[PDB]
Formats: sequence, C-alpha cells, structure tokens
Amino acid sequence: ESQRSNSEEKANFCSTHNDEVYARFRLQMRVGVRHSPLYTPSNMCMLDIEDSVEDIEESTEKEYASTATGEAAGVNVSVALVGEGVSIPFSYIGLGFNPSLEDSYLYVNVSSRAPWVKQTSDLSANGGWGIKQVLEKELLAIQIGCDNQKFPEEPTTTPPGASVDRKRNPADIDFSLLVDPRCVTSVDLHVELRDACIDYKQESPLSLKGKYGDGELVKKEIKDVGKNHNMCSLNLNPGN
Amino acid sequence: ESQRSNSEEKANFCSTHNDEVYARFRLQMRVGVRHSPLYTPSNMCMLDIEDSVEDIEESTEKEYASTATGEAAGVNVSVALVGEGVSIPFSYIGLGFNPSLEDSYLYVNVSSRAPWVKQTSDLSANGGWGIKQVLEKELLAIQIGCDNQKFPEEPTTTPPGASVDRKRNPADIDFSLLVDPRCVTSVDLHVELRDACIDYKQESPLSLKGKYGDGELVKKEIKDVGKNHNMCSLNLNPGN
Ligand SMILES: *[C@@H]1O[C@H](CO)[C@@H](O[C@@H]2O[C@H](CO)[C@@H](O)[C@H](O)[C@H]2NC(C)=O)[C@H](O)[C@H]1NC(C)=O
Ligand SMILES: *[C@@H]1O[C@H](CO)[C@@H](O[C@@H]2O[C@H](CO)[C@@H](O)[C@H](O)[C@H]2NC(C)=O)[C@H](O)[C@H]1NC(C)=O
Ligand SMILES: *[C@@H]1O[C@H](CO)[C@@H](O)[C@H](O)[C@H]1NC(C)=O
Ligand SMILES: *[C@@H]1O[C@H](CO)[C@@H](O)[C@H](O)[C@H]1NC(C)=O
Repeated sequence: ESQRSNSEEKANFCSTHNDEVYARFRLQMRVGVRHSPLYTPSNMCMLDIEDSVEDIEESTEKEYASTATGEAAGVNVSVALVGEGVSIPFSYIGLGFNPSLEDSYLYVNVSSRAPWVKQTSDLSANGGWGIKQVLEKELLAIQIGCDNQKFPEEPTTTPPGASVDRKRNPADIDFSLLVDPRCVTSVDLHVELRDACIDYKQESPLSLKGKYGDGELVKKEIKDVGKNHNMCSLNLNPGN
Repeated sequence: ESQRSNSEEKANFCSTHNDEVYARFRLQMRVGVRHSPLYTPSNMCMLDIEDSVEDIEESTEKEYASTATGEAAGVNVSVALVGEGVSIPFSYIGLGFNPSLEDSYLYVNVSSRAPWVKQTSDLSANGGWGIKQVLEKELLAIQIGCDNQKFPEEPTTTPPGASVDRKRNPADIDFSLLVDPRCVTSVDLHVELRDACIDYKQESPLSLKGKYGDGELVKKEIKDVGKNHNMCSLNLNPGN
C-alpha cells in the first residue's frame, strides 16, 4: 500500500518538518568517451564545487548558481544549477571512469545537500515564493569538453497560474546539454529536482525531471560501476 | 587470547594463502596548513596515482615507483613508494580538507591494494627474494608543496643477514619528508608496510613502520574528519 524505503534519519526529519519545503537535486549521467591518438592512460581526477551569486540588473533578486566540475579520462564535465532568488547548492560529485585508451563510459553523480544532513533553504517561506521561483525560473546547464586533449589537425597552421500535483506528473526541468563530439560519443542522463520529503507528502507542486537518451539505464548502471572503473568523489563538509 | 578483527573476505583469503607473502602499505598523515593573503577558499581537489618503471644501469633489476598525489586547500602532496625489483602499487588516496582561509589540518590516506580484493605480487617467489628486496631497498618519499599559492614578496623584482621476527618489533621504514614551510606548519605521520596477512601468522620478517610527530594521534583523528571537512578520494578499479 506504501512503497517508500528510507533511512530512519530521513523519515524522522520529514515527519518533523512537514510544513517546510526543501529542494533536493540529483543527477546521474553516462558519457561515452573516446580519445585522441596522443592521449596516454591516466588515473587523474579533478573535482570541484563552486557557488556563485550574480546581481540581476532587472531585479532585487540575485542569480544563484551551483557549479560542479569533474575532469577524468580526457573529458571535463560542468554541471550548473541556476536559480533566481533561490540557492540549491551541490554537496557531492562522484566520477566513475576507465583510465585507458579505449572508448569507455564516464559516469557522473551530482547531488545537492540532504536537508536531514544539514538544512537547506526552506522554500515555504514567503507564501512559497521559492517554490514558484524554481518552477518558473530554474535552469540546468551541462557542458562536456575534451581537455586537455589535442586532436589530429592536417599540417598547415602549426600547433606542433494553476497549481499542479507533480509528484504524480513531474514538470520538465529546463536544461541545456553542450558537448564536444570529438571526445563525446553519447550521453545518457537522468535528473530530478524535487521536494526532498516528497515521499511523506500526498501531493506536491515541486517535482521536476529531465531525461536524455536512456535515463533509466544510467540511473541503474551507475550503482554498479565500482567493480570495473576508477571511482573518485568530492563530498562537502556537512556544515559548509 | 587472540585480538584480530577482520572481514570474512580477509580471513578466508589469508587462511587459504598462508604460503604466499603479499605486502600491504598504509599511510595516514596530518598536515598543518596555512595560506597566503591572496588564497581564496576553494573546494577543488586533484588526485592521481601513477606507477613508473625505471631501468637500473647497475642491474637486471628495475626500480618500481608508485606515486600518489593530492592537491587541495592550497597544498600539494606527493607520496612515493619505491622498490628495487619489487612493485607495490597504490590503489587508494583520500584527502580531508577545510576549504577556508584559516589555518587547518589536511588529512591524507594512501594505501596499496588488498590482496584479497586483487592479488598483488607474491614476495615468497624465488626463496623470498621480494621480501629481502623490500627489507633492504624500499624507499618512501613524501613531499608537500604549497601550490599554486603566491606569497608576499617585498617589491623589487616583479611577480605582479639474520632473519628477525618483526611482527613483534617492526623495522624502521626508510623515508624522507620534504615540506615547504610557507604553507606547512606541521606534519604528523603514521606509515606501515607489512605482510598483508600478518594477523594470521605467528611471526614474520616483513613488518616495517614509520612515524613522524604524533603518529598515533593521526592514525585515530583521520577516522573522524568526515564530520567537519571536505572529503575526496580516488579508488582504483579493482583489476587495474
Ligand atoms: C553514484 O551514486 C550512487 C548512489 O546513488 C552510487 O551507488 C553505490 O554504488 C556502490 C558501488 O558502485 C554500491 O555498492 C552501493 O550499493 C551503491 N549505493 C546505493 C545507494 O545504491 C554509485 O557508486 C555512484 N557512482 C559514481 C560513479 O560515483
Ligand atoms: C582515511 O581512511 C580511514 C579508514 O582507514 C577512513 O575512516 C572512515 O572514516 C569515516 C568517516 O570519516 C568513518 O565513519 C568510518 O568508520 C571510518 N572507517 C574505518 C574503517 O574506521 C577515513 O575517512 C579516511 N580519511 C580520509 C581523509 O580519507
Ligand atoms: C575543458 O577544458 C578546457 C581547457 O582547460 C576549457 O577551455 C573548457 O572550457 C573546459 N570545458 C568544460 C566543460 O569545463
Ligand atoms: C606543487 O605544485 C608546484 C606547481 O605546480 C610544483 O612545481 C611542485 O613540484 C608541486 N609539489 C609537489 C609536492 O607535488
């Protein structure tokens, strides 16, 4: 009759905070990778998470961006979640990659902070102003580059106003996906941004989803790549 | 009467491989950190693990080096384990760091592959040639730099033959520790290199230990920094 499975810490938090609304963002992505002839195998991994605040000329509101970057296997990824008046910061990025020459899949997780671990912004404030800002304005921007790879160039130049129950039917998240086709052969993507306690609520206006290629596949394959890939991850101090 | 506590996977492996000798290296290190006035807070983490093989002019033997590097909080660390004729590759490096301006501790784990996860070199080969090579020749080299920080410069130039039971009494590991005192205010270090199954053996010639500052402290504090520090780690694919 009810299908949820959560930690005690999650259930206790949600039972106790039913009038609040916290957003939770989760991304899983599979990137098909290929290398230039010059690429040498490397276990190197670079991870970063940065939050930025930009004044909006039009408004009293700020633009809040959380940007997760990861670089491994000759490919660099950028995931940016951007809101107006609403900040949803990332707390985790994890990469799964094969260090070799061959074509392979690079796996990316990005997540925002679980409200039970540390409390995020309460979007119920001001009559649910934050919720509306997310539904109307939130942007996701994904970029996948191929640095610092050098590819073969032929010799010449010299480089020697209605509210909706979206728990049932999620709205589409607004996202762009920019890739460099020299090193990126495919992308599968599943992304969701929703009330972190949506499991303990009958209905909710705050549920957004994005998909590219076989989202369901990556959502599952990504839990099973530790056996055959390098894994690296950055987890932000709970508290900052 | 017997005080060991290990996973079933470890106990089953060691019971089954009592005639083999596998080495296991583990390092825990605490680095006192300080920043230049220009340093801006950063969650960035860079990790790498590289294995190298250098021909020795004198010998038929090769020099095998495993090098773990990590960079975070304005400090870059290098841990290199070097053997002659013996390769003991790293499979894991983990960093715990505070991204802020303030002085803080950076925590480093480096470990080599657990033989139960994947089999490493059997040092029992050739009459225990490998064991002797480790006891006699193994080198550990630790370097801690402060890049890419720029520090205040006064304006002028412009930058605008006996076998021993060492299970009881470990031999000293031969190590160097090079630090840049501009960004490094202290070092506490515990390091051990020993028969990975030494728990299941009455005696063993293969046990080496290194200590600097309060080794015992760091060995313990490092298990409890997740609560108040960024954590990042690189774990190599079991299999390569
Ligand atoms: C991405 O995140 C998922 C968790 O959502 C990770 O899943 C764990 O994966 C390990 C081994 O890969 C399993 O043993 C665990 O059971 C998984 N946990 C859960 C909750 O299912 C996955 O590892 C991550 N992938 C990357 C590349 O970081
Ligand atoms: C270094 O390695 C140790 C394991 O030897 C890590 O210890 C775990 O730490 C977490 C939280 O920090 C604890 O909840 C676990 O119980 C610890 N495991 C064990 C086996 O004790 C420690 O996290 C690592 N430190 C860094 C900076 O990577
Ligand atoms: C990838 O790296 C290159 C070179 O550093 C950089 O110019 C490019 O903007 C990066 N792209 C992404 C997606 O971060
Ligand atoms: C730290 O970084 C600097 C600049 O990249 C480099 O010159 C130095 O050798 C590095 N030191 C270590 C310990 O890796």
